[PDB]
Amino acid sequence: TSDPVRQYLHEIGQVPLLTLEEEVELARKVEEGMEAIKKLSEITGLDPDLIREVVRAKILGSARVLDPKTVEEIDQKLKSLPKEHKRYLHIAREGEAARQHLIEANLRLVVSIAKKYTGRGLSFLDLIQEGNQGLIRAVEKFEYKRRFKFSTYATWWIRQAINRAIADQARTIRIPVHMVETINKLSRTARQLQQELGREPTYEEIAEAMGPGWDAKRVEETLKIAQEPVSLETPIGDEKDSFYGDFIPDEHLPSPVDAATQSLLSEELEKALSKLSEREAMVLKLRKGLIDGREHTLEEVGAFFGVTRERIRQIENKALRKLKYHESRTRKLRDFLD
Amino acid sequence: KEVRKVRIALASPEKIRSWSYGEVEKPETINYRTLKPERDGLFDERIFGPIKDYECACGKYKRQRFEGKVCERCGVEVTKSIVRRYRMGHIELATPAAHIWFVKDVPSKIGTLLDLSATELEQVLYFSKYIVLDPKGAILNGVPVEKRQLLTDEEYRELRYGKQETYPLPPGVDALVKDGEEVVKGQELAPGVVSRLDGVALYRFPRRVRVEYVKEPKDYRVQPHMNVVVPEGARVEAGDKIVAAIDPEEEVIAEAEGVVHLHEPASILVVKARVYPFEDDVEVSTGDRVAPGDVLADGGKVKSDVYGRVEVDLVRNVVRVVESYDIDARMGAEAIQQLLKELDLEALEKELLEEMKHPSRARRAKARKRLEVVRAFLDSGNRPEWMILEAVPVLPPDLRPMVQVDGGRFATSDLNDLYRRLINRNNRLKKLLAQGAPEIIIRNEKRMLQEAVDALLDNGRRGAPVTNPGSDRPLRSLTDILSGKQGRFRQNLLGKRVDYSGRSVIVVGPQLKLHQCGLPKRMALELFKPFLLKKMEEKGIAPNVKAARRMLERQRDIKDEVWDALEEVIHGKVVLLNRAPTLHRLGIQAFQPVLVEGQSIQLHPLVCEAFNADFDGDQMAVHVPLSSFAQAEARIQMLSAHNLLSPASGEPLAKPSRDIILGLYYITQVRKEKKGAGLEFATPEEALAAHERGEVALNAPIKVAGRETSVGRLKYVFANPDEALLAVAHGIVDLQDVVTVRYMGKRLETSPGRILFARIVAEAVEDEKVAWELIQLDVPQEKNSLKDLVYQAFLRLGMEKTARLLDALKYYGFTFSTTSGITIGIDDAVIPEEKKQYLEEADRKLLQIEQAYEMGFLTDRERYDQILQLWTETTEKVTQAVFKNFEENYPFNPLYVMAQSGARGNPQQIRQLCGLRGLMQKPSGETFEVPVRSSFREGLTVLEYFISSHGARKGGADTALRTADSGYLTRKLVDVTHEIVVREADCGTTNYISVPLFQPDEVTRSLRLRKRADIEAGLYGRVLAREVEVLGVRLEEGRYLSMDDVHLLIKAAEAGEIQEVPVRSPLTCQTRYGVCQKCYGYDLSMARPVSIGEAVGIVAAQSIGEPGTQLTMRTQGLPRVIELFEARRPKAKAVISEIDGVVRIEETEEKLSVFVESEGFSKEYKLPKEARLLVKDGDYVEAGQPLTRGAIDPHQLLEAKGPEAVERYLVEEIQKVYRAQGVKLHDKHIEIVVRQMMKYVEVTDPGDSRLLEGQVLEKWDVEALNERLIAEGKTPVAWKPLLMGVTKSALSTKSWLSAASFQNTTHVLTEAAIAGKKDELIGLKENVILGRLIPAGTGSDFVRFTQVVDQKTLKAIEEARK
Amino acid sequence: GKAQFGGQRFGEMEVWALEAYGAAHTLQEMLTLKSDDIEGRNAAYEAIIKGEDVPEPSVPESFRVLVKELQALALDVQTLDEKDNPVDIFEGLASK
Amino acid sequence: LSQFKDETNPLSSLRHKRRISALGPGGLTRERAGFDVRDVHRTHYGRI
DNA sequence: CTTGACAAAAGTGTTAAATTGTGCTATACTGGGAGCCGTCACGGATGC
DNA sequence: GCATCCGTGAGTCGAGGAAGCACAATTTAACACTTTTGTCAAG
Ligand SMILES: [Mg+2]
Ligand SMILES: [Mg+2]
Ligand SMILES: [Zn+2]
Ligand SMILES: [Zn+2]
Repeated sequence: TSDPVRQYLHEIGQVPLLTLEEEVELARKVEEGMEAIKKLSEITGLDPDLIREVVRAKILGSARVLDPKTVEEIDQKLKSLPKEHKRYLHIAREGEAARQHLIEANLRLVVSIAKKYTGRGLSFLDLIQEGNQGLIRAVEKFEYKRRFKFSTYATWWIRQAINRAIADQARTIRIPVHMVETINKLSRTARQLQQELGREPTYEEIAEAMGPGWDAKRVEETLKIAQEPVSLETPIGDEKDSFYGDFIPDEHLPSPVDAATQSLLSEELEKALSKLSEREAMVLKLRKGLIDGREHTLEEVGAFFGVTRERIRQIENKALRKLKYHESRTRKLRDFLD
Repeated sequence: KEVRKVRIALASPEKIRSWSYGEVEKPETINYRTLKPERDGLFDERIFGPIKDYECACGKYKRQRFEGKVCERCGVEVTKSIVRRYRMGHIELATPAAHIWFVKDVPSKIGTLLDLSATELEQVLYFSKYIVLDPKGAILNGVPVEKRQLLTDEEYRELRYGKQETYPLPPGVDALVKDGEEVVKGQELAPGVVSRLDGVALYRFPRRVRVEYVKEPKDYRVQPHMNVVVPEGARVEAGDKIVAAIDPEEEVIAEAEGVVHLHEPASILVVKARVYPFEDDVEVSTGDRVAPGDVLADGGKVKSDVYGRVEVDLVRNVVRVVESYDIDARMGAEAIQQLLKELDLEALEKELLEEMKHPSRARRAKARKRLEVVRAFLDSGNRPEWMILEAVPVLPPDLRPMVQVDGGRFATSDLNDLYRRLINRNNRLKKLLAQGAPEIIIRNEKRMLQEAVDALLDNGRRGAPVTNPGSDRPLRSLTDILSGKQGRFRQNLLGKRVDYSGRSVIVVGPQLKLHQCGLPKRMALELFKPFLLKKMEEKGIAPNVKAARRMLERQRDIKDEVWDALEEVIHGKVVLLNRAPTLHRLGIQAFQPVLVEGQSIQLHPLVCEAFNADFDGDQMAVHVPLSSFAQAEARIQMLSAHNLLSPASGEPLAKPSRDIILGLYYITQVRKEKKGAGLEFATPEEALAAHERGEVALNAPIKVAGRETSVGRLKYVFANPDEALLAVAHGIVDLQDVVTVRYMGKRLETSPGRILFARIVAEAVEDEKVAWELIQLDVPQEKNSLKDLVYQAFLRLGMEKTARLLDALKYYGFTFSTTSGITIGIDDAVIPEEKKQYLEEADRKLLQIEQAYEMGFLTDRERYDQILQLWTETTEKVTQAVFKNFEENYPFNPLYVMAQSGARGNPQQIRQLCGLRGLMQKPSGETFEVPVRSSFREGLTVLEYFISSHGARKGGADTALRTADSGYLTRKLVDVTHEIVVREADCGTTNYISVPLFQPDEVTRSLRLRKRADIEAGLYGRVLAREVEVLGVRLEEGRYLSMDDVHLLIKAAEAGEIQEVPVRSPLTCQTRYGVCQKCYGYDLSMARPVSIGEAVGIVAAQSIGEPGTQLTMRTQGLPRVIELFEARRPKAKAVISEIDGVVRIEETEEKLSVFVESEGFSKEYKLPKEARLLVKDGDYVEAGQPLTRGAIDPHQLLEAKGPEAVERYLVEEIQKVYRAQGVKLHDKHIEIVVRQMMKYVEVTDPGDSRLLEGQVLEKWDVEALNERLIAEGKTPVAWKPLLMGVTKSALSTKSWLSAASFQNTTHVLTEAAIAGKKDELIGLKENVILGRLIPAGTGSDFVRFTQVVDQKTLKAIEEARK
Repeated sequence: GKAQFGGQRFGEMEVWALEAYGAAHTLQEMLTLKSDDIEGRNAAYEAIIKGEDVPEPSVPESFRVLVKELQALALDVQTLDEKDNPVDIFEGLASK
Repeated sequence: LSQFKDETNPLSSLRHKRRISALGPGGLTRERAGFDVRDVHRTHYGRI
């Protein structure tokens, strides 16, 4: 009870292993059910996905949460078909039941596959569930006509699903599957060179061994990308009273000094603009975003004041020159420039 | 508006979705390359807001002009980035998940509502056993299935899918049962295997088919890849297919007409089912569920006869109905949610009220608990189904940041990992459900989802804690964030790091005043940086603030006028000096900074004892109050010179110390000579002439005619102190010689040192008569005399003159200790001549004891006890010899002077230095037979040093493990009495307590006067409830008892006129949420009646907890105090008489019994054989009076005698431990804490009220309810007093914030959320958490609204108004 | 820490000492103005460098973090006024 | 148990190399230790 | 205040290269690995 | 009434920072071309 893995193993131990004959009959029933669903969709004209969902819902019973009324209506429509079509309906139902039984009876295989993938960033049960998804896909794509046992074909899909899940879910910052494969290949090459040379290889040897198109810079960038983020709650010291977050300053919000100097700059600029004329000050505020908006272009301000662009530029330049003269004669605004 | 109350309640899924700005559908946090957050992720800008202010993700809007606008290209609202700290998300779970706080927090609230045990709830929630919500006519083992019944996996499968079994036949053998036949249990199917259940038996895989041609029993073999497509006993015409195969070449057909027979099955399937043959089309299909009377086939001709799963077999073309029931049984949090939804709280409350009348006590208790939960849910308005989460809230990303350090590495919190795991599991469950995964996989994924939710809410509570792969460090969940010593409450809410704060090593400053400290120039510049920038801007040092800051950035760019500006700034301002631990309230003191050249803080010596700070490397912190309120509070209330008396006891705390006491004692001690020492004369001239002859010494006590004087008192008569000190300066006489002086018109016979001390006091207080009345000139000035002088000066003059006197005493004591010549040498530890004789006597007695033991006159245990007693007696005799030698031969010996004056050392340490080290203890606790006969001066041996190391290490470990316990007890006391404040001048109560002046000593078995210290601690600064007439003095009601009044009462008791003093105490105070001014009494820190608004609860807690470290730990010491405050039942508890009566002892060899006999009642107590009975036959014992020596159980005493008796016992026992250690502590603090302990009662008779029998509530609330019921004529509620420890009392407070921040955060929070408790912010902790103005001190409503106005403006207002 | 140029820890015991003195305003400053009241501390610094008195402090950011984490634990923490009406301490930034 | 070396003076490093710690992986803990482990046993003579 | 010529700055519309995400491997594999340990005391239910 | 599992707690500062492979769907650097100014001559 306390160990989820123990409970899951106990649950999967209640389904007996499938013999070869049972495996063959279940695979044949699944194939016949899929073919019957295809024929029913071809005849009645309904969506194959919709028919498959209705059949699956009926097989799974009412213990599952599209509204059930349309499922019942579609089931009644299918049952209203003549005997030659109710035959295919029954074949589809048996195929769905056989698919459920076949999926239920291969959980030991996926557990055995996933027990070898532990410790790669995902927990054991997550690997088991992703392998279950891969097993469902394998059951969907399995073909019994080739006379190969189900384990051989299912292993490929189970390990593919497990590896894809590890690539997509074992890192806090997600990395695409192709980049994950690149990082894994780089790590393997680095390890091989490290064991061959008896020392840690430099980036040049790793890049040379990787192949064409690889240099030291690309290897360094790939290694930098492959850096897992560090936890903010890692203790430092014998006592458990310190964390990384206690040593990382917040550089987003403005400091009190920054806010104070911004307010001082705003006040000084407002006082300096008082020397300007009423129109010139307004033009400069519009052109520099002092009205909290994006800096209005010359044409926008001119249309606001009903003036042409050139005159707006000229008056803005004249007001700027006057402000420069006042600053030169006062020197009460230079310190804020930094 | 202003925040006045805080409400906590359950969050409905609709409310949770309302909070969220969007659903987080992906676990992606940020992009690895562009570093921008991913869409729909944990850090999405579209949900939680933009990273930077006024900038959308698409980069189209980048200004405040589009404020409050949502970009159409990207969806990110254009607003301030700070909303990223306040905007939450939500995760829509595929299936409901139960909140762990309401599952694993015993008692389980969900289990309490559903009447399900913890194990059953865990099994149902975590998919171990099914629970039935609708039986649907299901019968199990002959018993119909009832609702709310737990079904295991096997039972559920049996009820839902029927009974089926498969028996694998060995290869080659043929089954004895044909395909489609009913068999019974135990019937043989094959010769080697038998069935185990009755049902229809079906062939699984026929390996051989036997067709019978009619014209020929031709047989065909069936392989695993070949399947038979015809039933047994079926007529097959020529050409019809028989067996289908993958390859048509090997397909089996029929040559001619025949009958197909199946043989050699691989296995037999026995299923409990009904088989119906049919001919026409069937009306049902495989997988459906049918009921009796339903149509199956042939258009109604074939009808079902039993419930079960229907399946059509086209090969055998029959309909098989497996006997099963469509039972509605579910697991996980969905079933629990459905059950909680179906509950009707009103009907459940009515049923619980009906059950509450059952005589059974356990039934009543269970019904009371369940009814309390139901009433909490009803009154709060919450819904039970809200306890299961449907949408998981998501914390704002800035509270779980993924930041990039300056080194380029990414640092993220564990909450991001927990959210990622939860989202991954939820998406996987959604995909599995969409793909039609089987029941096992779906159940496992749902269990994983529930466990992920539990780990996110509280990691490690259930199952193995979730750890980051690659390490074993558990992830920090929300509960771990908000709970523990490192949690939010104790690390960022109750205590914070502050700006304008520095820290440096302290050094002693003797030249400083009592209200001054030496602040280093660099520290002052950095702490007062904004004020310094403003001052520099005011003058010509810098043009503006930015230029001044740039100037101050570089050390070499600072001019010389910056220091002058800094000195101008700090004028008048004060800074708070702090030293950790702040054991009592004087650990932070306001001082006026003085700029000094250096890097170390100069600390006044007198406050050192207040700070508990020496100069062996201590560090102190400096804090700078900013506004006018803070400066006024620091300068008026927090000033060092204003806190001269200890609030714990009322005695001075800033008093003369080691060097000051040493110097004052040295100058004020007189010389005793032995040259004459008895010679008698006839005339003074004869004594003088003998003095010049050298026969008699100057200070030798002689008799002139009849009186006993000395030569100094006759030879040197000084007309005034000036002449005496002038003669001292010339070396004619010493400060320690006894001469005659004419002071204040009186011819005193004293030393020039004592006259100089009198002049020092007179000049310090600037009043000769008062100074003369304050001091005692006939004794040397030890620590106690100086403390009494300081207290009397405080009483007679005030704080300012007392501070001036303290400064003068400090200066003169330092100067005289410097010039006197105190030094420690190896010969200063004088070895007495009696030590060798005592050791020889001890050796002879030990030899005699050993000889007697060899003779067999005594055993090992009593011989060891006798040896211990002998060595203890020898050690005591050696100590007495050492001190007698010092007081006879070397009265000015530095060790003796330091011990007597109280400057340093105690008689035990002086003995160890001069006498013998003594007995030492083994690590197990036993004492060694041989003592350490060698002192430190003579030098110990290797073996003796090793023996003493055991005791030294034991003491060190005791101190180490005792400091933490003392601090934790102090925290408990603070958290239980944080709400106690003086809230009114007088509550008008008429109750009081009679403080006894006599103790019933048992060795004499009579009343004896208590010690003066105890009476002072129990009566000083208290208001008399009733007028007392003693010694012709009438102390009227309402008069505060000063020290003079306490001494008068003590003298009256010594005269046998008064036995007990009736005083008003906090125990009898009727003030709600605090005390009153007339009940508390004096503010012991000021020796005046307590000011309204003082936080006396915190003062009391700190005063009680400060000397906890000094208490010896080794039912004795600090553990005794802890068990007294927690109201714990002692292991060696005493036996008390429940009822009063005559005692009768029935001591017998078989059993020991004590009988209490009354007029009609007789009680029996079976005492242990080894019980130290303290009562003999023929005694009248009262209720609750002890019968055996030991510790009284407080609960038994409360239930036997009453609340007053148990309160008195608790106060007395707590104070006894402090008395035993010499610590003086006023009883007001202990009484306040006990009153907080006795604040709760338990209802016994509900009466005409909605309260439940056995419910525990507050005494004030039940009293208010009783008076309200009486007002309109209703039956009052009967309540019984209840005593609980400080922990339980603090945890059950009405305000959930303080309880959550104290201890058991999860339990307090879940109870508050269920009950919807609203915090009224009454105490001090809640206001601290919210950062508001605390309702104490200057923040009290009594004084907060005071208005100050001048004359001119007030006159203008009156003239303009009237 | 000195290396990180940090402030001095004003733990629980110092708060208890301030409460015992009754210095309500000093304690409020040390809890809000000097520790975590972002707007409060910025305004106080601006007032001090301008020669004015610091303004009245506001709700600390630590209490906001408390409220947000309690909400994340699916607990509805609401601050009310004298008339029991809800009071928004986030200035409408967290309101949809 | 792998501690940052204290080499203020040669005596500092010399003592640090000769230190015996009851804590560490698989050992006692600072607040899980009673008086029994912290006392000087009679057998510490000449060894600790 | 206006009326035309220029010369970049930014936005629009393809273009493929780079990057990203999903599908697929057919002898046969069918229930996990790490712990693991020196503390005492006090609620408080959980049963006998 | 009693043995037993479970949960919670146990001082303050400071100074300690293990596949690839093919192929299709999505993004974007690089240009090419109108569009929009910023500025300059002309008074
Ligand atoms: Mg010290
Ligand atoms: Mg004379
Ligand atoms: Zn946008
Ligand atoms: Zn009162």
